[PDB]
Amino acid sequence: MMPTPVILLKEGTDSSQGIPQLVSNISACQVIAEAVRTTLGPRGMDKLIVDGRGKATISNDGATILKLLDVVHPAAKTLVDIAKSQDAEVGDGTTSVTLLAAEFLKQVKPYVEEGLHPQIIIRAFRTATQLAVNKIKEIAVTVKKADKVEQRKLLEKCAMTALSSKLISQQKAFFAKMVVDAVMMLDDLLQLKMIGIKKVQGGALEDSQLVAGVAFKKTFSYAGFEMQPKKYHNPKIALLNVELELKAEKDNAEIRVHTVEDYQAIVDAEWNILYDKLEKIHHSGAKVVLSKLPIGDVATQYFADRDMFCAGRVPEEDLKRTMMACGGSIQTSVNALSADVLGRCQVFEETQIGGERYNFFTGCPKAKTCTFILRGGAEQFMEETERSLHDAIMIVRRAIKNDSVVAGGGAIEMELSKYLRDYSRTIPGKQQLLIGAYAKALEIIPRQLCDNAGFDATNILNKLRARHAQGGTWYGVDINNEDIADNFEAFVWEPAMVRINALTAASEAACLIVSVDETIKNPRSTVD
Amino acid sequence: GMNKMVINHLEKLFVTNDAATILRELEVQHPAAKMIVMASHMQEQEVGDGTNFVLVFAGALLELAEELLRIGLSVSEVIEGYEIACRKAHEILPNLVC
Amino acid sequence: ASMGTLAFDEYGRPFLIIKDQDRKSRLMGLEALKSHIMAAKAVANTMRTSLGPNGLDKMMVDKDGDVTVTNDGATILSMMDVDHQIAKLMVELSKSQDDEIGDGTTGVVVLAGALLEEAEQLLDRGIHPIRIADGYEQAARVAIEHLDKISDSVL
Amino acid sequence: RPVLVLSQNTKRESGRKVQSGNINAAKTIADIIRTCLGPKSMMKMLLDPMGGIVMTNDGNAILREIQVQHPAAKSMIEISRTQDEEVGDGTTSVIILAGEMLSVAEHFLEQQMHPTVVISAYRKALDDMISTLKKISIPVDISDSDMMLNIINSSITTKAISRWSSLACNIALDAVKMVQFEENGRKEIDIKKYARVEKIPGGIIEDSCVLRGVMINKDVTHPRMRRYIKNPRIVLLDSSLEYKKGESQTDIEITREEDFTRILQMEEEYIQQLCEDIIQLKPDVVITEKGISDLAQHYLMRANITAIRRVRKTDNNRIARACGARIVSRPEELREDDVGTGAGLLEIKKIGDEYFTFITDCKDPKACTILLRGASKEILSEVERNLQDAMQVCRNVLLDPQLVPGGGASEMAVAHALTEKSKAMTGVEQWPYRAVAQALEVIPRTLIQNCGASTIRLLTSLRAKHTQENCETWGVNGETGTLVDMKELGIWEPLAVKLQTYKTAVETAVLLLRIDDIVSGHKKKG
Amino acid sequence: DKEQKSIVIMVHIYEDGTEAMNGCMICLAAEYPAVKFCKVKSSVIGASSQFTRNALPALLIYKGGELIGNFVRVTDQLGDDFFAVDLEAFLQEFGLLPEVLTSVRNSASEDSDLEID
Amino acid sequence: PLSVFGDRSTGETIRSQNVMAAASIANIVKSSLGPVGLDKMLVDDIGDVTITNDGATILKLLEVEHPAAKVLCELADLQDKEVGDGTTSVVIIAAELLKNADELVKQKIHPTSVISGYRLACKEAVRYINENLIVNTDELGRDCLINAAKTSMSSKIIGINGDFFANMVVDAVLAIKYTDIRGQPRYPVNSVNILKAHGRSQMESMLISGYALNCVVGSQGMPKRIVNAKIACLDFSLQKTKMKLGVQVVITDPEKLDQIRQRESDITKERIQKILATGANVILTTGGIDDMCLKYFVEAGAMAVRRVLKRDLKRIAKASGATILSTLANLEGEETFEAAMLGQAEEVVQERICDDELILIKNTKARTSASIILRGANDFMCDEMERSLHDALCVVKRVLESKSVVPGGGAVEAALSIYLENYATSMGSREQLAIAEFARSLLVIPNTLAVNAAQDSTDLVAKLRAFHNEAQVNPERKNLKWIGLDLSNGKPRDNKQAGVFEPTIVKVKSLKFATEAAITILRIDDLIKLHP
Ligand SMILES: Nc1ncnc2c1ncn2[C@@H]1O[C@H](COP(=O)(O)OP(=O)(O)O)[C@@H](O)[C@H]1O
Ligand SMILES: Nc1ncnc2c1ncn2[C@@H]1O[C@H](COP(=O)(O)OP(=O)(O)O)[C@@H](O)[C@H]1O
Ligand SMILES: Nc1ncnc2c1ncn2[C@@H]1O[C@H](COP(=O)(O)OP(=O)(O)O)[C@@H](O)[C@H]1O
Ligand SMILES: [Mg+2]
Ligand SMILES: [Mg+2]
Ligand SMILES: [Mg+2]
Ligand SMILES: [Mg+2]
Ligand SMILES: [Mg+2]
Repeated sequence: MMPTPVILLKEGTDSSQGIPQLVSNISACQVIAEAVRTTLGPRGMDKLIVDGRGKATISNDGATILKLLDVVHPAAKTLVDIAKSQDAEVGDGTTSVTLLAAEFLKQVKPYVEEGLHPQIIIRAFRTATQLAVNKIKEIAVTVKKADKVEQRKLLEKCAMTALSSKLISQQKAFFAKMVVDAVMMLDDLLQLKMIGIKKVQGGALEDSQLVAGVAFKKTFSYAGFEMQPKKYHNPKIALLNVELELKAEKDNAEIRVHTVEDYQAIVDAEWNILYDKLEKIHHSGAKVVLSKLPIGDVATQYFADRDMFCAGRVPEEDLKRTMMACGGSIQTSVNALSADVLGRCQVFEETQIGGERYNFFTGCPKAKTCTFILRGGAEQFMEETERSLHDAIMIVRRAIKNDSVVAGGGAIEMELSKYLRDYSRTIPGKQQLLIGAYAKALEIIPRQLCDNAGFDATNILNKLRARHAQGGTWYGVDINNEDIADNFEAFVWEPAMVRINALTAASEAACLIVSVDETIKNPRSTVD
Repeated sequence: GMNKMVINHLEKLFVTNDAATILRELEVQHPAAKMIVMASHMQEQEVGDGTNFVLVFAGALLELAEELLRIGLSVSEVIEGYEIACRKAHEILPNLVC
Repeated sequence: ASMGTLAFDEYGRPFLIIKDQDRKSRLMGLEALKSHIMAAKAVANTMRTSLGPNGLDKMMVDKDGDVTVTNDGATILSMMDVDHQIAKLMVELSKSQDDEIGDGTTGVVVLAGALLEEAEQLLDRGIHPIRIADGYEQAARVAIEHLDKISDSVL
Repeated sequence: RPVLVLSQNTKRESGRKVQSGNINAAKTIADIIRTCLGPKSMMKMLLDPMGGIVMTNDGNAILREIQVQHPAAKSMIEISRTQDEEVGDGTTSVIILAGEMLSVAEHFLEQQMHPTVVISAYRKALDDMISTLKKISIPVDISDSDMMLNIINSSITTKAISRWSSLACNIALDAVKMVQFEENGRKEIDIKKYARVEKIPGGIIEDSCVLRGVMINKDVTHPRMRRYIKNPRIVLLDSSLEYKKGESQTDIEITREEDFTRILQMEEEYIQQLCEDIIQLKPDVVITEKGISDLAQHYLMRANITAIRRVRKTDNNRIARACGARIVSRPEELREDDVGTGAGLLEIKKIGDEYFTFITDCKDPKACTILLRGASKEILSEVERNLQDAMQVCRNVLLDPQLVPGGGASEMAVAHALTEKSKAMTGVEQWPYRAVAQALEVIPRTLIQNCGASTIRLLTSLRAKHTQENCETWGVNGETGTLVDMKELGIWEPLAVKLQTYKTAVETAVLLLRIDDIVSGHKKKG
Repeated sequence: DKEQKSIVIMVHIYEDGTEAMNGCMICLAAEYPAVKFCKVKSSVIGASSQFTRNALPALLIYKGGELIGNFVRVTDQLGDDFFAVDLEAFLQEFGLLPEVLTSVRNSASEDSDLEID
Repeated sequence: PLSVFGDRSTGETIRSQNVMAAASIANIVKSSLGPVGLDKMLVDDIGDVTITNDGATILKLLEVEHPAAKVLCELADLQDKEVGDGTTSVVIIAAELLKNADELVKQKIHPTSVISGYRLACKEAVRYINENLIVNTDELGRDCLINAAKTSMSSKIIGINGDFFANMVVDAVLAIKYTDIRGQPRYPVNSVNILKAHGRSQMESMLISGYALNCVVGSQGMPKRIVNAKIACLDFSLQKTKMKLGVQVVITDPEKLDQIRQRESDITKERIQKILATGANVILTTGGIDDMCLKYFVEAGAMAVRRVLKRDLKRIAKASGATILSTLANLEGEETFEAAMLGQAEEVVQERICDDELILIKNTKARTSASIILRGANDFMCDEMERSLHDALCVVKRVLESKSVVPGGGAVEAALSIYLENYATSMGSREQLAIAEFARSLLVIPNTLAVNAAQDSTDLVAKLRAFHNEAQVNPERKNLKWIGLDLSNGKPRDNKQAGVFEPTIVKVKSLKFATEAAITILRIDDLIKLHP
């Protein structure tokens, strides 16, 4: 290569082409997969990441760990992207997708090094993934009875399986029942914003509770608030979006008077406007008043005089949850405060929870929202508990959409690997090697489970392969018993769509990585 | 054709085998290559496909013109021959419609 | 045991994966467990001298020179200027005990330090830390039930 | 604290880029001296790093002064040096041929052909090239002086010395013939050692001549020495004529009064005895490579003997060859055979502001001095280079009397023969074979380009002409740009020069094709 | 630090008549292959500003790790355009510099040759 | 806690770094394997250029920092020293073995089991090679040597000219042949003086039926051609005599200084007279000769060469029958030189080779000697020809010493892989994986050859493995053991019939050395790097 006084690209452009860059891309993918490798399974371990500001994030979630990793490698970013995709569409399996993709790339690396054309590998991956998805859909177990008790049990088992890998796995039955109960009360859309999650420092995990209603923190009470009663036995709730305090009528309003009588009339008119709003609220029959906009001290004292509870500056989502639980309507004008626009709950009370004051709306019979109040010894403890409960909630929602379950613990992947190997034994032979490599790479998850648990991976792998070969579909890794067992009878259940999405995303990532032959990096502009 | 990993000055990922996108996301400094790139972009604007054809044909034409100049032909003769051959190809093309 | 992993490829080409990977550090597995247990042990041993009627005070000086003499474990750990993450976790544990109860903010730190110190010698013998945590949870449940059993009521 | 396998300053590149870079380096090196070929070539000025100026059009002289960083260019420079050392001509031709073959090889490597196939095709092509060159050669009669002069003229017609063709041709032919030697059944020429070229700036180049003897820039030791001797008997020496310390430590101890004077007198007597031993042979001139004491000069003048001191060893060997003498280190062992008789005149004369010693009438001398007189030092350097080329060509013709048509006629003939041969290959390597065969047309092409005529029409006409039966001697007239039968233009080249050029170009192409990886930056690790 | 103490090694400090002295040094290197002439910029060494401004021509000679010659600012006592032979004579007057041609190369178990039965 | 002033790596990290370093060293030279391989250019920091295909030279010239890479480089150097061929295959095999063993270790297989499996696989591979894949060279004749030389010179700058270079190599090796005690024909390579000189083409390289010296006559007065040469080899300088350190000259009578000074040179004069009086014509000495002694040789019409290399002088003395004399001292305290210490040659000439001269001692008697003059386009080409020629000479020596050869082109590797993958099922439970990985690693050679040839490596190696499996299973298909790779056409081919051989010692030593290097690297699981 010559200096060539006039150059084609910008000076400093870096270009990598050929087999070596593909091998380097595969190695980078393996490096990324290693960073979340040990977080998989009930024996998985958490990872702690410190940012530049010094904040520490402790998480067992693969997607969160990958997000906190500041990857810059163009090929490595695909694994993070597919982890984000799996989190978005499913919510669980973010650790499995990266491992599967990296194992695919590792298995096909020797064939790449020996000059195999990438298109053949891509076609083999597409065929194998299609066959595996069809097999998963075919052998997935579903019950067409719509029995409430067994469907509830299926939801609870799926929640426990999705939860039995986190720091709350000791109380996995308790939190699983809480999560299933919370999800069942969502109405039709299962919107995540309808499940409030409040984290309160202090207290054990068993002290965490689910509220059949809405609960939120106290919001900067004004003077005279402590004179209000803090418990009602059948209150009517006025959900408002109104600023109840003395203020200018309008920002651009101007008052022009030339008589002291008019001055007194103006001040009395302002006071009368405020008192008329408060009087309308009072004769609306409501005992609890909530508002997005601030509620002034004058209004607070007025409500205290009438023995009512008031709370201004309530967050928008909390008022939405209160409206959907008590069954009222958020009002921007108080002129027509009819009976139907007033919320209603059986019991309202303010109670102290770990050094904080919380307002409780319990006893709602037709509530369509929830409120998780999580307790723990550190803010990261509550954060990880919230992440785990989010995973469980997503799993339960997906199970509600379609109750198609497959046994976990790597049993499904053993069945898929056996089926794929059997299929590959009946083709010419160029695709046979690649499909066999795909089937072998499908064994990564149970092997990783055994490695994390401290087992001997080879013996468990051999036993699982022998068990699946001669008959047996749901035989996977049993962590506690140091051996293998029928995971379906052990209630290690997984929605089939989770593994379907995992396989699809891993295959797409592997094909995209393999299809790239050259990498070009333009010099950075405005480095600052 | 294989996809290409392209990183622009803003560190934005690009995987594509589309010639026009690759050319757009390359900091091309040689002005003759700039003319080739803008001809490709004009082809993309007018039709929407065939940009890689434009680059390949232009490159082949330029290398063969360099060979012709080396063997002794003048630039004017090469240009005239290319124009005549392009006219002949345009005349021929309707007869090749299947 | 530090600076992540440095390969620079087997073909001599640059191998950059994580931004500023040369300026970052990483600890894996048992070494990280030992470091965390040591940090928690140091914090607990610092706190344990201020336990009981004969416990002595700690004289805390902030960044502005204001000095505070106190015996409250939560107050001591809150004003302590730590940088180890496990020390911050211990401080947050003491603050949580203060928020929920208001008393015993020093007992929690000492108990956690002792638990991790024993877990260190359990780990040295080849026991998975998850097994240690499960055993600790079972023993904690047993101890809580015993506390409920031997509890006494007052007017 | 980075961990590395190789050094942090070791850079590696491989693949198509390495081959393209090497071939482009060879092409650029060829382009450097592309216009310096043919009778109508132009001069080039080279600024030496030591402040000197080299003004020439020789390919090797131009390439030798160029400092390059790309190792392929270094390989090309070494190729030019090898061609210059082996035969003394064809440096520009071999460089251009190597560049053209490597361009063709790059064309073939752009496709999916492995370099080994191209190398095998190139080697088969080279074998056929050698066969055709040997086939189209013609013999040369050694005793025909006119034919030798014509050959030397065709060799030097492309240089700046072409303005004086007869003079340079006669000088080169006479020097080569008289330096030719035969002893013990072994024939040698030895242009490198004998036939020295001495250049004295000033005068006119028409006064330049080759002496029947030797000439050195030396003066008589004493003014009383004879500066003009008719028939001298030169005696050559290798040792000093002065008292010198012995090898062993030889401290003396003087206790008597007269021992000091006795020691000095014995030094005097030792010098006298050495001079008497020299004189006993009755010579006229004494030449030695080392110093001569003043007492030795006095004793030699007493016998009317001219003495010159401090001559170079090469000059003394040249004098020994010229005057038929033998260099003797110990004067006490001088023999009549060692005395050099055969020099017909010795004369010391003044040229400019210096004294020069002439021994210029030797009968049957085996060494000569070429006295170059010109405008300046650079002009004389160029004339010396041209004379070196002429003498090398004369030696090549004398060793091998085969002769080959020039002006691109041989190139086109070999190309046509190889193209006809390739019609029966019916393989995958026929394409590189035919292409490297046609690559020989660059020499007529660059001849036409330098002449300024129409390249395409002339090459097409020449190719059509070479397709006939008896047309192997049809080249291009480099000064008129017309097709002319070369057996009447008289431009012919020795077969050895063409063979060396072809072989060197083909092997340069092969060597640069054998390469696909480059590593650099590591210490030499002595 | 490296190389044998029995070989005289000199270094030159320069900034971008430096060219003439560099040419003379190249000529001496061609004339003295046993020596390892080399040069290095002052800015690389980061010497003092006075050396950079008034001591541009530096003739530093090392022999076994010690300075047997520290010729600095040789403009006055040597000149500006003197040739390589002048520098050689000047350096050899102080007894510092050291006092056939093959085809190309000859160099290539310890069993040299044995015809013993 | 450790408080060790240095960096520490433990577990998977250090193993991965070692494997990456070994793989990088392998990938450095993987492109110069087999006839379709291509050479590399090495450029120093001072501009020196080296072009070579030999793996050992490439690894020696490179700067290597990682200790495992150093291990591989020294492995290549040892393979070159002990065999002379296969310096690239050994490195590639060792790196592949290390990679597969590391993969097994990552599969939680203990490294001791992998090491035991590798040892068993190496032993069984050596046994199978020695029992099935060897070909006896007694019934093949000179064609076996020619084919071995041609195979060794493939992938080299002298590949296509093999038809001539193999003849040259075989002739030289057979010329330097000698027999020793207990009747073992020994071939002392490195006795063939390889002389380089650029100029005319490779086909003009000359094999000298004698010896060649890279030196000329001391004086221009001596004759440059002697027909009946009586070579006198000396190991002492011929110059003015000088007394030793313990002897000093002190003069008290001034009349004796002239006699002292005369005797000083007359001693050397009389030594030269004694040497010449026996009829010597060519005089070679390791020391120097001054002017007067050169004149003494000139007057007698005899050659005199100074500064002769000691090894060259020893070879000349052995070939011509002369004996080297470090001094002219007999067993009765006198100075003498008998005619018995004179070697003889058919002709001694100073030939001119490309504007330079060298001395050719032609057709020495009482012993046959050989030398090679290599002609190339430039210096780098000549150096590469010399390296390839040395490799070919070593291969021919190995073939002549041990009369067993094996088919080339990856046939041995494929047969070994099939046999080992079949044999691994017989012994052990965890070692079987190690033996299977050894068999898989042995397949890196044909894969690399196919990749270099830009052929379909997968299909070609699959066909080779199928052929060898059929050979091993069917007992009437033993003829398929020789099925190698035809790189020119990219098809399987009977390499034994095609004439592609190589010494069995090459494969055996490569396997043993690669296995030992992989075992050595595999034991490492912790690194401490103290700061300097
Ligand atoms: N009780 C169990 N026994 C064995 N394996 C389990 C059990 N519970 C979960 N798993 C396995 O753990 C894996 C999920 O691990 P986890 O890190 O929680 O989520 P992800 O799917 O994102 O890795 C599943 O593939 C499942 O097979
Ligand atoms: N009068 C002439 N007419 C045409 N061609 C000529 C004439 N004289 C010489 N040539 C050609 O020019 C070439 C000499 O070019 P020259 O400058 O000597 O190159 P180089 O220095 O490499 O030998 C020869 O090959 C010869 O055939
Ligand atoms: N003509 C040929 N056909 C097929 N294979 C060959 C041929 N010549 C050599 N080989 C194979 O190529 C391999 C590489 O040899 P090479 O790398 O040149 O030797 P080294 O390892 O000493 O450098 C050898 O193992 C040999 O079996
Ligand atoms: Mg999960
Ligand atoms: Mg298109
Ligand atoms: Mg207390
Ligand atoms: Mg010429
Ligand atoms: Mg070899």
